[PDB]
Amino acid sequence: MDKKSARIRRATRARRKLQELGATRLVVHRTPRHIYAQVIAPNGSEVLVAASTVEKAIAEQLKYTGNKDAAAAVGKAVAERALEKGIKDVSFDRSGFQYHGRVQALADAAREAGLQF
Amino acid sequence: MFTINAEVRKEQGKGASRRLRAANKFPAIIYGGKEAPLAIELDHDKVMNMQAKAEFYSEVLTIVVDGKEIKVKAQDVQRHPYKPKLQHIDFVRA
Amino acid sequence: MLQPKRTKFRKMHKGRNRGLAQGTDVSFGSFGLKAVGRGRLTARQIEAARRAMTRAVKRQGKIWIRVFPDKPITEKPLAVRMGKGKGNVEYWVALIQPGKVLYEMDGVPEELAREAFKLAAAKLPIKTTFVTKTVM
Amino acid sequence: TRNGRDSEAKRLGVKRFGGESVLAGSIIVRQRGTKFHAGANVGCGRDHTLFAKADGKVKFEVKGPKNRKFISIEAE
Amino acid sequence: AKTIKITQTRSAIGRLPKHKATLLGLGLRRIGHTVEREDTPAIRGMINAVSFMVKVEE
RNA sequence: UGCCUGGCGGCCGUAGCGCGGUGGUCCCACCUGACCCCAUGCCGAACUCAGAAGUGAAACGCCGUAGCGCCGAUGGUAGUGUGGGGUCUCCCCAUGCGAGAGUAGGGAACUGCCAGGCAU
RNA sequence: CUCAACGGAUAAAAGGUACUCCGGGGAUAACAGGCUGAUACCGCCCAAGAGUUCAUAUCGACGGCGGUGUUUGGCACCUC
RNA sequence: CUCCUAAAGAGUAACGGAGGAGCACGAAGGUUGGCUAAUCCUGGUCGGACAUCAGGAGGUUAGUGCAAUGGCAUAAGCCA
RNA sequence: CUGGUUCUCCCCGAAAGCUAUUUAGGUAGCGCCUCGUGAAUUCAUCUCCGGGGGUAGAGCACUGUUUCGGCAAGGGGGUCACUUACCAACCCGAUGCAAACUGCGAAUACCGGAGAAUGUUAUCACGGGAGACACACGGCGGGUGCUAACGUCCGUCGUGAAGAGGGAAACAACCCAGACCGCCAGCUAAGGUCCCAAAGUCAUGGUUAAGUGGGAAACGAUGUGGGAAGGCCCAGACAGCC
Ligand SMILES: [Mg+2]
Ligand SMILES: [Mg+2]
Ligand SMILES: [Mg+2]
Ligand SMILES: [Mg+2]
Ligand SMILES: [Mg+2]
Ligand SMILES: [Mg+2]
Ligand SMILES: [Mg+2]
Ligand SMILES: [Mg+2]
Ligand SMILES: [Mg+2]
Ligand SMILES: [Mg+2]
Ligand SMILES: [Mg+2]
Ligand SMILES: [Mg+2]
Ligand SMILES: [Mg+2]
Ligand SMILES: [Mg+2]
Ligand SMILES: [Mg+2]
Ligand SMILES: [Mg+2]
Ligand SMILES: [Mg+2]
Ligand SMILES: [Mg+2]
Ligand SMILES: [Mg+2]
Ligand SMILES: [Mg+2]
Ligand SMILES: [Mg+2]
Ligand SMILES: [Mg+2]
Ligand SMILES: [Mg+2]
Ligand SMILES: [Mg+2]
Ligand SMILES: [Mg+2]
Ligand SMILES: [Mg+2]
Repeated sequence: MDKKSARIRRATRARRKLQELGATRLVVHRTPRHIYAQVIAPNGSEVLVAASTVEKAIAEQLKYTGNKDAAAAVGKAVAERALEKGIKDVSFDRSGFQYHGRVQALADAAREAGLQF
Repeated sequence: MFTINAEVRKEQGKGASRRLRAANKFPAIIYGGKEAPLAIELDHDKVMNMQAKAEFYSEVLTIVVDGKEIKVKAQDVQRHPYKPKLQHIDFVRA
Repeated sequence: MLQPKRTKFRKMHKGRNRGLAQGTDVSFGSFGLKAVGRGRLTARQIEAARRAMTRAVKRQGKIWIRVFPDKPITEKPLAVRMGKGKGNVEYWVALIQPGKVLYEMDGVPEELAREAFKLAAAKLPIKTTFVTKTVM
Repeated sequence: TRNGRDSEAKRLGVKRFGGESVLAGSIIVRQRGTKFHAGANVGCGRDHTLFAKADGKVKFEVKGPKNRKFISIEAE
Repeated sequence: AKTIKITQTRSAIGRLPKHKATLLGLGLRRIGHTVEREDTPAIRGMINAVSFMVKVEE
């Protein structure tokens, strides 16, 4: 029983609900070394904005690329990248991860940066 | 060596096939290879005598249709449910 | 007398007996008794025809019974009016369609198998015929 | 022992077939389980009655990895 | 355009309800009645439905 | 532009399973540590955090392979609407529709968005 | 409110009649007819076996196919 | 009330074929978070065909307060 | 509840179902009839398009059931831990069966949309007046019964009911066909054409010898017609005779 397939099972219900609501969701993927963030169109097939720690434009200004304060950088970056693009209200898709620690630090940072969710 | 004379069918379907069997004939089909399948008619009692021999289902038979020989092998046979008759034969190109 | 050891239900609808049969060729032995008629085969008729064939070949070779009486038949007793529920199960039958192979035999010469099948056919209510195993 | 009992028929089944134009709130299908599943603009009642949440034409589709039948409203 | 003539050859007594409706759709009123109709696949479909009791004259 | 990886989809087995091979710069996975955030109806297994010594064993991805699954004609057969007929518990004829199973065969998915790496 | 006779005649109700009576019904029974033929009766088919030997002189199991309308019935079509 | 009869929309009778109900629950309801069976095999104190433990197979053959049917993995099943 | 209900013509024209009922031969609402008024291209048929099926059929992965083979746990009876009249799970291969089985799945029917043609609005709504709620047979699909009944109970269509005429000898329900009236005209349908009795003692090619036709099964048989093969045979077959 891989931890991944058990995690997609945890994320399926919320994603179906967001798909039914027709909302533009902020997807978050978390690895032991990196953290990722995507804003998907309501149709679920277009990536509007994206930000992560594998981008050197953000990675160079971090001590370690996979700790809690690194997630706050991606949260701040993905929000201001989306605000100027025109998206203001989204829905946070924790995607099977517990809303705690790094993904929580990513969320409130994006919430602090002016993304309404 | 078995050689069979056949004619190409003009029309298919339940109504046509039953008229054949009333006229002492029965339909058949030739498929296999890259060519298109070929629907043919066969004289029943003449073919019925040949299939009574065990080598009919093992050797390679030749069917002359429009004066053209085709080497095939008997693939499947549809017999009458309770009469000593044939209803259909599948021929696969050798 | 053949009979299901147990059933999901005790009584069944009368139904109909249309169509042709499945299992129209000798599959186990070399000779078979194929039914050309339509009707029912009670469990007693099946047993009677089996004994006639079993004794005909003096208990030699192998005999298969390709049918099985799985349909229960109910009857109302005498001096009973219509209604008051379905009758009680009295015997079991197997529905037979034309072409059904009833018995198969192996291990005996053909001339002996014909006489064995002829003796058994006299016990059955449907017209039958002799068939032999063929190369499919 | 004795039979002779039955219950009243419940009039289940599809009420609006594919392509039919419906108003918001129209019942599409009554069912015991979710033989049909709610798609877009279609709600699922407490008895799994599928009703239109918007006007438009009803649409039957089979989707998902389990090949389940969905009913949606093409809003028009 | 291309018209055809249809004649009713048998009676409508005892026919199916939709067969009587097809004769009424063609305008045939009695045995031997002949009408003129436009040769259309919709008309051809009506004739085919009651072909056992009508005769078409093309 | 090509190769490769990750994320989100379309599609829902021609897409699955097995068998064989193969991949670690990056990515991913395992991994290291755990006082603390947090966690175990016991357990840092899981969840979570802090990390980067090691390893591609597992897992995952990729490549091959017809062992199985899966897909699948043509023809025939069963059934059947309408009309007619018979020896009428069942059939037949005209006409329209026409399976299921099986056979030949197919088949080791396809594809969109974004991102990163690498070659270019 | 087991008003459960569950759209619930009253808050409150069991029987006998061969001493019977009225209005009706062949819408519905008993006799007889009819239809039917499970049953009954009669015949036939197969032939295990009995008959010292020998199936078929005489019987005939296990089963099968009919006839009659003839018993017990089924139905309720005629006559209340 | 559930299934069949019921003739692939609905409905559809018989003293037709089978079963149930006249409740239960302040959690067995709401929500958030998590979780995934049956059976069997192997190994293992008492310990046995069957207890708890570990692993593999298996893939819902389990489960659902109760009949049947339709559902149920995003679980409608299990835990906080 | 039974009986009876008195002049004429014209138009339309049922029902014997559902639901409820101390209700079942009564009655009520609805369905069906009539009259009036109003209203939409409203309705019907066909073609095309969009649908949902789970029936017929089929199938056997599932639920059950069933036969054979293989592999074999195990149950066996046998010896006292050996080999042993027998039964045998699971699995594998092969073969069937199912109203209450489905990994399949029609024809039809039904719902919706569009389009012509045709139909005296044939459709819906409201209002006045009803009748009817004992149905019958025939076809098809079934339950029940004995795939018994001119039986019984549903579905659906037709006819009778409430429909005359022609045919089936006679024969409500079958076949043909829907009678406004008159004609000493014609053409046809089912069914018929030797006589009763209107029309072919018609034509061509066959079959039957049983008055079969003009009532019936298992089964029996050198009846006879047609067809396709086969064995044997002038190295003399088959029958007869030595
Ligand atoms: Mg046909
Ligand atoms: Mg870890
Ligand atoms: Mg197919
Ligand atoms: Mg009452
Ligand atoms: Mg009542
Ligand atoms: Mg009352
Ligand atoms: Mg009196
Ligand atoms: Mg009477
Ligand atoms: Mg009497
Ligand atoms: Mg009388
Ligand atoms: Mg009397
Ligand atoms: Mg239905
Ligand atoms: Mg009138
Ligand atoms: Mg009125
Ligand atoms: Mg069937
Ligand atoms: Mg099965
Ligand atoms: Mg009444
Ligand atoms: Mg009545
Ligand atoms: Mg009736
Ligand atoms: Mg009657
Ligand atoms: Mg007369
Ligand atoms: Mg008139
Ligand atoms: Mg004339
Ligand atoms: Mg004359
Ligand atoms: Mg002459
Ligand atoms: Mg005679």
